[PDB]
This record gives sequence, structure tokens and C-alpha cells, in this order.
Amino acid sequence: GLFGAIAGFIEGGWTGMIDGWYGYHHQNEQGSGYAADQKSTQNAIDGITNKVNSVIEKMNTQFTAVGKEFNNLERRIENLNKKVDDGFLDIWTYNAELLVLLENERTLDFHDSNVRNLYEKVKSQLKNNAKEIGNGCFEFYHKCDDACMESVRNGTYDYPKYSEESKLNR
Amino acid sequence: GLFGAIAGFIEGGWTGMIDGWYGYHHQNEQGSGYAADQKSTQNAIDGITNKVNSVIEKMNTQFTAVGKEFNNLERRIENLNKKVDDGFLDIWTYNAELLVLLENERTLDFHDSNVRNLYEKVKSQLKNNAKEIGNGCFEFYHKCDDACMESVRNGTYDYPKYSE
Amino acid sequence: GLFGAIAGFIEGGWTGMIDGWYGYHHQNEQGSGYAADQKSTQNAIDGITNKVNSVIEKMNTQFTAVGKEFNNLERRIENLNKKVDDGFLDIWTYNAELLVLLENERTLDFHDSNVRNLYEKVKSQLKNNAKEIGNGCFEFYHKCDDACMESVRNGTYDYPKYSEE
Amino acid sequence: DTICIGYHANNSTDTVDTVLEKNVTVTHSVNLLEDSHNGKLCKLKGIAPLQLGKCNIAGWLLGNPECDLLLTASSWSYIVETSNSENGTCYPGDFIDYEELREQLSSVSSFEKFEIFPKTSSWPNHETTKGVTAACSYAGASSFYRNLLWLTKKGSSYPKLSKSYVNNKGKEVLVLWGVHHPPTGTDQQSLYQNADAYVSVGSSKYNRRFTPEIAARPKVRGQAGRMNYYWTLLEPGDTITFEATGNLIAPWYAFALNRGSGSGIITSDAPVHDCNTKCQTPHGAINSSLPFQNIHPVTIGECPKYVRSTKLRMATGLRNIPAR
Amino acid sequence: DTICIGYHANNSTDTVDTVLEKNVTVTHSVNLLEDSHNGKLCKLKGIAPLQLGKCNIAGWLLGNPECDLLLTASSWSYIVETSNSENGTCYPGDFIDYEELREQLSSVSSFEKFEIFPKTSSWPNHETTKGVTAACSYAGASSFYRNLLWLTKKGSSYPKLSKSYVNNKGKEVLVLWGVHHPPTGTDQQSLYQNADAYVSVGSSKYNRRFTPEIAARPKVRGQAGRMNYYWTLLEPGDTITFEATGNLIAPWYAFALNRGSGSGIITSDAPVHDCNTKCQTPHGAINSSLPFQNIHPVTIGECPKYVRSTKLRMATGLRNIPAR
Amino acid sequence: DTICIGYHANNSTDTVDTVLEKNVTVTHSVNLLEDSHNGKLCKLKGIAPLQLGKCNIAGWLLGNPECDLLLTASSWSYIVETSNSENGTCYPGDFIDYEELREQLSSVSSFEKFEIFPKTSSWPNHETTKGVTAACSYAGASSFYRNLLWLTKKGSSYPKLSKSYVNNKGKEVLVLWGVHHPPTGTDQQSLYQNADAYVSVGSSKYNRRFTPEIAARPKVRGQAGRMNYYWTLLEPGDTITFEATGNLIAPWYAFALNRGSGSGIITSDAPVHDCNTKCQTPHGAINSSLPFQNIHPVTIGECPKYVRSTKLRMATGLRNIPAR
Ligand SMILES: *[C@@H]1O[C@H](CO)[C@@H](O[C@@H]2O[C@H](CO)[C@@H](O)[C@H](O)[C@H]2NC(C)=O)[C@H](O)[C@H]1NC(C)=O
Ligand SMILES: *[C@@H]1O[C@H](CO)[C@@H](O[C@@H]2O[C@H](CO)[C@@H](O)[C@H](O)[C@H]2NC(C)=O)[C@H](O)[C@H]1NC(C)=O
Ligand SMILES: *[C@@H]1O[C@H](CO)[C@@H](O[C@@H]2O[C@H](CO)[C@@H](O)[C@H](O)[C@H]2NC(C)=O)[C@H](O)[C@H]1NC(C)=O
Repeated sequence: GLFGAIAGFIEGGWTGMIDGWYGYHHQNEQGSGYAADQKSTQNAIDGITNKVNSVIEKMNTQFTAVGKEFNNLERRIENLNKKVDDGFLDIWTYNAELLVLLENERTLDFHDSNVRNLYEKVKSQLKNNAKEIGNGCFEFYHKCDDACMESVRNGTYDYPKYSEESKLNR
Repeated sequence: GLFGAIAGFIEGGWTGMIDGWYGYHHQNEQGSGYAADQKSTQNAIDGITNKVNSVIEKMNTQFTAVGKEFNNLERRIENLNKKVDDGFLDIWTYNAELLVLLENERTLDFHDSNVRNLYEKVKSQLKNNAKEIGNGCFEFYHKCDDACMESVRNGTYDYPKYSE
Repeated sequence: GLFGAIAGFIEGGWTGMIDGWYGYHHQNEQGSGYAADQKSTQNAIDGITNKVNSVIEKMNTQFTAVGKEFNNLERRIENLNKKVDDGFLDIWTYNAELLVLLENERTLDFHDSNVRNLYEKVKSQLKNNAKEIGNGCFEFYHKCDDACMESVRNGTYDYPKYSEE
Repeated sequence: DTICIGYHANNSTDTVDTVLEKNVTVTHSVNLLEDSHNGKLCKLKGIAPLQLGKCNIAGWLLGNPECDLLLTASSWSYIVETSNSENGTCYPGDFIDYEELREQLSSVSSFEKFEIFPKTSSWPNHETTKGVTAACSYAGASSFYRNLLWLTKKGSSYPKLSKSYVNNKGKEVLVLWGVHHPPTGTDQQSLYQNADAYVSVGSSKYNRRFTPEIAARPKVRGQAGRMNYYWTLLEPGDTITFEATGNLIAPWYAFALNRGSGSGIITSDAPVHDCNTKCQTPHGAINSSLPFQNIHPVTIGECPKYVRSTKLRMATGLRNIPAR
Repeated sequence: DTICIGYHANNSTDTVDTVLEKNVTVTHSVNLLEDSHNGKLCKLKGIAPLQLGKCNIAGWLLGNPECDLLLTASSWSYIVETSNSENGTCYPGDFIDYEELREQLSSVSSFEKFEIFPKTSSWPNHETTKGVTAACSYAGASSFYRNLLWLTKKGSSYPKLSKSYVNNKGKEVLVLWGVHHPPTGTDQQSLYQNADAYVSVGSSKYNRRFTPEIAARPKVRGQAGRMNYYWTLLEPGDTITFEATGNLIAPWYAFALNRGSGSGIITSDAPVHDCNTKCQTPHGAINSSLPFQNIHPVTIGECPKYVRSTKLRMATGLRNIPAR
Repeated sequence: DTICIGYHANNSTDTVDTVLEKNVTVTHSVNLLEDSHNGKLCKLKGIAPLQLGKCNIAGWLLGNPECDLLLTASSWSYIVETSNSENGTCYPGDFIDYEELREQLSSVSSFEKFEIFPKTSSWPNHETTKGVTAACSYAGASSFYRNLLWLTKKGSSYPKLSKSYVNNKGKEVLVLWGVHHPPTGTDQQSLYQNADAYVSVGSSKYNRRFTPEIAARPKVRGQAGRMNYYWTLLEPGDTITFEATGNLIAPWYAFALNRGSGSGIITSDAPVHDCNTKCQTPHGAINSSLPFQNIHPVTIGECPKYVRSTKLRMATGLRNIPAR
């Protein structure tokens, strides 16, 4: 999208990862599987939860609102009263609909940013020790087992450990 | 630039490419020339067109709106009426001008994002087969002809690689 | 961070750099020290200054606004007049607070984008002549002195290269 | 050996709208627009609404014969008129400041009705019987308002009357009355006997004088005569004095008012049901925590902001792309 | 061999504003603010507006001598008053509920003027001639309204007059009239011949009895007396009865009204032309599909929302950098 | 060797709110909400406000005996009523169109008070002394308004009076008067001596006749009679004529008015001080160039837009991360 990650360089999503919004699918000698990223999924939940609450806060509930009557000699006053009701209605409908459209654009771009940022967090951990394929996948040069995989989706990947990579890298 | 592309790492625009908003240049043994990217130019046109139509949608046209008269003993009511008119006018003027400012910022950043994304789609297509100069240019290693150039501005590149 | 620079791949900021918003730290054989980037700090100051002035422009000051009295047979008009005051007040309180919330989001992202762009301007200047560590740092291969440092934070680097790699 | 980075997806067919694109299916979303009501007029804080039925406020407060069910009314959460509330002013005339009275009633939660000027004791020198009309008929016979007393002359004499009431209650007392306007002078004298009558009503803040407006008019419900209806709010401790030499439709029953906020009058043909709510509308009740609703502008209690919108769905998840 | 990614540019000098930066030349943009009108008052749905000229609403409806051009009027799309519309009430006095009457006319699209009480037929025992005043002079000679009839005593006799009208028009009928208040009792006798007179008016919802207030006041247009003007909307099938022993300015011509929405009263010195539009303003007509305009707050038909803005340009293209 | 890119930080503890996150410590920020006032009622453009004290508008303009400090008043930047402004109408009655009068005074910056009808010169055939009452006492003795004159019969004779005033002031002239309404016909005779009296007031655009409404109302400040107060704005060159055979509370002093915009009436218990401002509220004065204030909705001068917000701080710097 606005950040070329979602529906971009990562063409599609995963109906298979049900633990969260963003995550990994690592494939191993031990096997395959999906795993959601808590750290980044929770910050997205905290922010979106906060966005929705902020919107509701600005829109105060409406209290007792009844109509007024007017006699046949108060048409000007009756029309003034109607103009105000219709006026205030035009404005709150406008604001409500318009605020949603705008924040909907923002929210979708918020997720897009989060995927891009997660991808680039991993990419800068691995560097040489893997090659970027395309669909947001990293092909390892040095072989990462279940335990090693967990250090990548954990922010504790160890580069140096891995010039084995420099061997398979050619 | 919010995405550092337009007026950023691509210093200027081309008066020469007149087919669309985003595109390529390409210098070859067969010759030079410009070519606009249909895919990306179209989506921006569909999106911007939609933004404009949505703005116009929220602003409902004003119907018959005349003024009222009041006698000399109706100054309070006349002032209420006037407070209402001036009031709604302050708000709509505010909403109108303010929506445009904000959306204009979004639109310029939208384009900026569209160029940045196009450049990176190519960069990840070529990889070793080209080096990144500046001004979002790609100097080929494997020397590409007009038929190959069209595979790039196509997303169907192909990879045959040496060096370099 | 919407652009992952601030509080992102550059974990923290420098209480030591007091000249501007964005800048460099060099570290050389001749010594360390901070240095703010005029070009990019000014543009941010121009943009933000203009943003704050633009918000204040849309909020016209309030002139004389007193209240009205009504007799005990004018409750409907008194309530009309009160519905109008409370109504407009509801809307302006909404507009003011809501405009700030939104722009505040944009402003933090604006700075973020600035840091991210400044970083990538240097990255494309150096290329081979340095390796990307973390925290937006560049470890030079060709070893650069205070005089060459100033060419980097200046947009004029110029690539006498020879790869110890 | 590899690891891939990606995002969530599901069978969700929820769609939202953005500025650049419409109908964007997303994984998670919340609806902000309540569009479901109850179809029923419910209680509010346990207290039931007062149904006027085929009566309006005028009929209820004056005591129009067709409104005798309402004679019991004492407390309510809000008031309901229907599309058939046309039994009010049965003797033709103007209800002065009637809309203002309806506004007052909107902040009234209950009252105690009481006989202000008892019919059998208050009028020794005037005739209290006989004060009926075909235009207020009931059970096939001529009748009159229950809360009002049409005084006429005791055989050939209408002595000047003077009756006062002190407000010994703890609250406002709503006093109503009327002045009669015959079509001719002949009539003015067959009823009153003074051809130059006046009605004088005064308290500490009210002072008004009414002279009969004799004129030739069409018949309305069989009557060329007319009746204007009046009301005032008598403050605690204050005194109201009625003075007249003819034409006074005297007060019979008054109302001691209890103020309260959060009430009002609505128009609805919805049925009342034994149920409770915190948000009532002419169409039905609303049980929602949503910020908006498109059901009705008219509201009573604690309700979501009304809005014209048909759809207000805000996105929480991301774009949904199953790509099977 | 190279390939470069780039963006579009052109010679466009259009500038938009952003929150961070003003005057940002862009490649494409639309103007949302219509500021171009017609300088002409045009027809609306084929039907031309009604110019009142030097006359205002009061003059047009009463039949002020200076407004004989409007006697023909029957249908219009809206009503125009100018800066020189001062010919309304030629004989000094109060036009009761005048502002409300204007409001009523704002939703009237046409009417059929008719002789409600024919000047020659309706007043056998009274004097229909001789009812003119220097304050309503025309052609240099004393005259009076064309729609009202100033009745006077027929040879030192002014018998009680009674005259009813039944509305069999299927529409509302607007009935205007007046009550005259002489400066001296001497004038009262010489006009009516009864020293103590009265006017009475009564319909199904109207009922009043006017009594001449005889006093000396500053001469206005040479007249120390006053004349008060009254109106009422007589509903279908209803009857209006007039009775008087003097001081009645009788209704001569009345108006059978036709209701319609979208009409109004504006003030404009712009010329009416054989032109047609869907949006009219006091400055001129507007032909536009834009969402906004800064021409005028007052609007008739379908118009863009008014706004104080001087400029509302929304960018569609990208920042324009030719970099030649 | 190395070179690192980074951002600024400091010891700032300023926080702002965003839609995604609250309390985000930033490096730089500006406050947009003014919440500091002066606690004082200052002058506007050098000119001091008019403090009414225990008096209200009615007491000031009529000249209630407890408002003698206000006789001197002539110019003001704005008008102030306090929580103890109850001394106004001392003789019980209605001040007709009082709220409308208040609205008029809101656009008045100054006036020249004058003796429109000199007490000792204007009434040769009427009694100008003796027009006092215990309901308007002062210094333990019965007194009366300073700007009005209570005319009474001169020894069993109350001749028809006629008094005119031509407005040669080039300004509007505010004229106040009253019509007295005794409790009994005996009181009517002892005061006026004509049983059937009348008061008549007329200008170029004003015309009204008053007759005594005699009846007994509850005593207010000891009085069972009522006095109704009236005003009118006499236009330049225009003439007002008073005519009466009793019950006239004649004008004594009137006011030539000077219009001006930006003035008004406020309710405040804050003390006036030798001080100058451009923005005044009932709480106190404001010296700010901020766009918003949450101090008070009522304003006089040039002020920041009022808003319910507690906090409006707009971020200018970036997210603050010292990371020591
Ligand atoms: C109560 O209301 C009913 C219906 O609104 C009145 O009935 C109408 O009376 C008029 C006049 O007699 C008739 O022309 C209509 O045909 C009647 N309509 C119906 C539906 O019956 C009734 O007279 C009112 N009664 C009282 C006492 O107010
Ligand atoms: C029609 O309007 C004109 C303009 O107001 C009237 O002319 C004025 O008449 C008064 C009274 O005689 C004069 O004092 C003014 O000098 C006149 N003004 C102008 C501009 O000429 C005219 O009398 C009105 N005629 C009718 C029948 O209403
Ligand atoms: C001015 O106002 C004061 C207070 O409103 C009046 O004094 C009150 O008068 C009432 C009625 O007589 C008494 O019951 C109260 O006890 C008095 N209160 C106080 C605090 O004195 C005073 O009479 C008024 N004077 C004038 C001339 O209007």
C-alpha cells in the first residue's frame, strides 16, 4: 500500500496464522509452521484500540432532545428552529462520516507500515547470513534450526555466530 | 517529501514524459525515449479521482436560503438568527478550507509514495544485473535492449547473470 | 514509528546534540563530537512553524459575545438560544481537540520521515566506502578525517575508493 | 532452510471505505452506527410514560370529557401524543401561549391535582350548574371541562365576584382558566347580565385584564361563541386573585407541579409495553453503547448521537487477502 | 545501458496550499470554489421572477397607487425587492404581523386575485365613493389603495354593516383589511357619523372587535390620523364575517393562494433578463457543478454551499518540478 | 572510524496526545489553550465599565432611589450587573419589552441624559409634588424614581393634559414612562379625579392608548396597585406627544443615545480596577495571543475562541528519548 508492504512486495496474507496480525512462517529440517509476533502485534492492538476509544470520546452521547411546537403566527421562529436542527445535523453527519473515511485510510497504512518495519528489522539482523528472495522471505545460508529460528523472531539473532554463511554463500 | 523520492533522491521531474504521472526513461543501443507506467499511473488516477468525488459527496449543495425580516421589537430574535447564520458559516468555511489543506498534504505524499514504490519494485527485479547510480537510475551490467527494457517496465524481467 | 527511524532502527536520541533536530556524530582520529545538519533542521523548522501558523489562522478570534435575557413566557426561544450556544460549543471543542490529535500524529511522523531520509541520503553517498552497522551508523573502510567528515554532512563526499574488502 | 514474514487473513467479508478506495474487505472491524430499535415505548428509570391517546395536552389539562382516563395521571417519565390526539379544546377558541405551556410540561415529572376553588362552596352568589355545552358533549348529553367551571348569573343577577387562593403547597401551582366571548350582546346579557364585563386575574407577578370580544362569527362545532384559555404558574406562597363581572370560566381544579429534568413530549403510534430502557425514541427504545444512531432525531434519556449516515464502520484489522 | 524511474512534469503554474507549505506548484488540480456569476436575475423552471420595483410587499398586496404594474401579476418563481422599494403603506399606520405575512408569501408560487366584496353591489346603505386621501395621491389627485375600500357615511347615516364571505376556492384565501383611527372626534363624525363606533371581524379561527383610538399625533404624510392594516388566511370552506358602525377599510380584492416550495424574497438591483437558471443569487445567476461558492449567502434553487473562502484548490497531480 | 545519524533530545517533560497513543513526551511543544485570567474587571480602550452595583438596568434607567450613584454615568466600555442587582422596579408592575430594552443598551456606548419634561415648568395645571410612595422610599421617607414624575390632580381637578417633545438631538432619544393602575375606584378618584381616565402616547412610529385597570392584587412592597413601564426610541427630528386625563407617570429625564459596537452586559462579582485590557470576561481580563481559552464563554473585546478543553498542546519537536 502506501508502504508497498501489504498487497505489495508481499502479495498476499496468511489464513494460516491465527495468533496475531504480523508474524513469521519459518521452514526447517524439523518442520514448517506459523508463529505470530507478539511485540509488534500488541503495539498495533494498543494503538488501534486507542484510536477507536479516542474517536468515541470526541462524540458525546446525545441527551433529551424533543421538538418544539409553534402557532400559525410563528413561522419565522419555527423556520429558525428547523434551520438549526437541520444545520447541526448536516455538520455531525459530515464529521462522523468524514472522520471514519480518513482514519480508515490511516489505519490500513498503519498496518502496512508495521509489516514493512517488521520485515526490515529481520533483514538488518540477518544481512549476509541469508538472501532476500522476494515475497518477504529470507533464504538462509547457514541453516537455522527451531531454536535459532526463535532467536530471529525475538530480536536476538547472532550474526557472527554465522560465517558458515560465508561458506555456503559461494 | 515524506517518502524522499520526489524532490528527494530524484531531484527533478521530466517535462518530456507526457503519457502519465510515473514512468521510465531508458537509454539503449537502439535509442533513448520516455515511457509511462500504465499500471501505477492508473491506480493513482483511480484513487485521486475517488478522493475528489468523495470530498464533493460530503459537501451537499445548498437549497433555497433567504433572509427573514424582524420588526423593531424583535432585536433579540434577529440577533439569534444572525448568530446562527454567521455561526454555521464560520464552521463550513473552516471545514472546507481545512479539508483541502489536509488532503493536499496527503495527495502530494501519495504521489511521493507511488514513485518510491515503483523505484523499489525495479530495484528488487534487477539486483546484481544493475548498479544504483543516483537520481533513481539503474546502470545495467548485462546490457539490455529495447525488447528487454519492456520486460522491466512490465514486471517480467528474467535474470541472466555474470559480472561485473 | 511510521517510518521506523525514530525509536526504531535508531533506538535513541542524543541529549548531547543541542544545535538542531537532526545531525551526526563522527568520531575520528582527531576526536569525537556532535554536529547538527542545518539543511534538514531548517526545513523541518520552516514546515512546523508554518503548520502551527496555519492552525492558528483557521481559528478566528472571538469578538464580543454576551448573553440574552428572556421572560417567563419565552422559554422556547430561551431554549433555542441555548441549544445554539451549546451546539456551536460542542462543535468547536470537537474541532480544536480533534485537529490537534491528528496533526500531532502527523508531526511525529514528519520528524520520523526526516531522520529516515537523512540516513538514506548518506547511505547512497558512501556505498562501498562504509558498512552499515546498526543505530544508523556507518563504519568507514577508507578512514575519513575531520575535513572529509564535513564533506559528508554537506552532500559532497566524492569517492576516492579502493576497497579493503 | 528459510523464514517468511507476513500478515493475518480470514473468511471475514466485512468491508470499509477509505478516501482513495471503496469496499475494502478487512480482517477486523467495528460498527459505530446503531440502527436497531425496540419497536416499543418503554419505561424510563422504572416509571411508565403517560399515554394521552386521542387526547392532546390541552384536552388533558383542561379535562376534556373524552379524556377522563387521564384524571388518574400523576407521574410519568415522558409524555406521548398520537396521530389521533385531536380531542383537546372542544369549545372553539384560542389556547393562549399554548406552545409555551407544552414547553413547561416538558420539565414536569409529576403533580398533585387538587380542587382549588371547590364548586359547591366557592360561588354562593352565582350559578355553578347549567354551565354545559353541546360542543363538549359526553354520553349523548351536553357537558363541559372537568377542571373548569362555567359560571353564569343567578337568575337575573351577576354580582361582581372576587375569589383568591394562596399557594400553600411546596411547589408551583399550575392554574388554568378561560374567558367566554359570546357572538352578540343579546347573548352577553342572557349569560352574564352586565353588557360591560371584565375578567381580572392577578398574582404577585401576573396582572392581566380580559374584556369580552363580541363579534359575529361562523359556527365551530355548532357554536358562534368562543372561549380563550389561559394559564399561569403560581409561585410558592404567592396569591392569585380572580375578579369578574361576567365571562369568567373559573378554575375548578389546579395542579401542584414537580420539576424534573430528562423528560419531554413525543409523538408516537408505537405501543407501550412493560419493559425498561435508558434511551427512548418515537420509533422504539435503544439498547446500545455505540456512539451513533440513525433511528430518530427525537430522543429521551441517554442516547447515541443521531446522524443521517447509513453505514459507519471503522477498520481495526488490515486488508483481507486469503489468496486461496 | 541505463533505465531510470521518474515522475511527470509540465508548464502548469497552478498552486495549492498544504499545512506544512504554501504555494506548492502542482501538475494538476481542480478548483472547488465557484466565484463566477451572471449579473442577471433569471427565470427558474421557465417561470420569471416578480419585480416589485419601487414597491414592497405591503404596497403590492394593499394596492398602493404606485404599484398598478403589479395588478396583473399572478405567478412567479421568486420575489424581488430593490433598494428603492419604499412605496408600501401610503397612509401612516401599523401593518400588524407584517413580517409574518412576508414569510407566508415566501412559500406562495401563484394566486388568483378576485373581487371578494365588489365595490358596486356590496354596500347599498353606505358611501363607496369619496374614500380617498392626499397621502395616497396619483396623477396629482387624491387616491387610495386598489385592493381596499374606504367606506364612509351615506348622508349623515352610517348603519351597522354586516358582510360575510365563504371560501369556496379550494385554497387558502388571504384577506387584508384596515381599521382607521381619526385624530379628532370632529373627524370621526364627519367620516362615519357615529361618535362611538367599532369594527368586528370573525372567522372560524379569527375573532376581534376593534375600537377607534382617537388622538392627535405628529402628521405623517400630512396625516395626523392612523390606519392599521390586518390580514388573515381563510381556510377552504371557512366563512369570514365583517361588521362595522364605522372606521372599516373594507376588503375589496382578495387572493386565492397556491403553495409551493423553493420560493423566496430577495433584495437585488440586478436587471431581470430573458434567461434561465437553476441557481439564483442577488448578485446574479450561477451555472456550476462545483461544491462551493463565495458569491452570496442568499440563494434560490439548487446552489453550491456558500463560503467565505477566496481560494479552494484541491491538488490532484504531483508537485511540479520541471528542473530545466 | 565511524559516522552516526541521529536525532535531538532533552530534559523536557512536555507531553502531547495522538490518536494512537497518549502522553508522548516530546522535545518541543506549544500550548494553544489560555487558562489564565486577571481576576479583575478592567477598562476597554481607556474607558471604564459601568458598575450598576445593587441595581439592574431597570433601576438605572428609571432612576430607582437606591441608584443615585448612577445619575452621573454617561459613558462606558461595557455594563456590569452583580449577584445583588435586585434594586430596579420598586413600585410593583411590568416593564414592557424589558428584555428588548436590554438588547438595545448593549450597543450603546454613551448618552447625554437631559430634562425632557422639566418638573417645574411643564405642568401648570397639574400637581407635580406629592407623587411619592412608601414602596420607593429613600432616607426613611417616601420617594420616587429620579427620571419619572408622578403627576396627580391639582385640587380635585385633573384637566386633560397635552405635552409634546421634538427630537432635536441628532441622535436617538430613549423615552421612558409609566401608567399607574390603582387598586380601587376610590384611590383612582383621590389621585386623578377622573373615573374614566386614559393615557395616550404617539410618535411617528409609536401609537398606543392606555386605560386604567382597576382591581385588587396581592400586595407587593405594600402595594395592591400596579404600575406598568414603557419605553420607545424617538428618532431624530421625530415628535412624541403625551395626552392623558390621569394615571400618567410622565417622563422627566430622557437619554440621547450614542451607538457603538463591541459593548454588552455581563454578570460579574469581580472587582473593577485601574487597569486596561483588550479582552474581558466575567471571571477577569485576558492578555493572550493564543487561539483558545477555557475561561469563559462570555466575552467583551478581542478574545481567544472559548472551548471546553482542559488541554490543547500541539507538538512541534519530536518524540523525546534521552535513554541515559
Ligand atoms: C373528539 O374527537 C373526535 C374525533 O377527532 C371528534 O369527532 C369529530 O367531530 C366532528 C364534529 O362533530 C365531526 O365532523 C367528525 O366527523 C368527527 N370525527 C370522528 C372521527 O368522529 C369529537 O367530536 C371530539 N369530541 C370532543 C368532546 O372533543
Ligand atoms: C412612493 O415612494 C416615494 C419615495 O419614498 C415617496 O416620495 C416621498 O414622499 C415623501 C412624503 O411626501 C417626501 O417627503 C419625500 O421627499 C419623497 N421621497 C422621494 C425620494 O421622492 C412617495 O410619496 C411614495 N408615494 C406613495 C403613494 O406611496
Ligand atoms: C432594594 O433592594 C433591597 C433588597 O432586594 C430591598 O430590601 C428588601 O425589601 C424586601 C421587601 O420589602 C424585604 O422583605 C427584605 O427584607 C429587604 N431586603 C434587604 C436586604 O434589605 C429594598 O427595599 C429595595 N429598595 C428599593 C428602593 O428598591
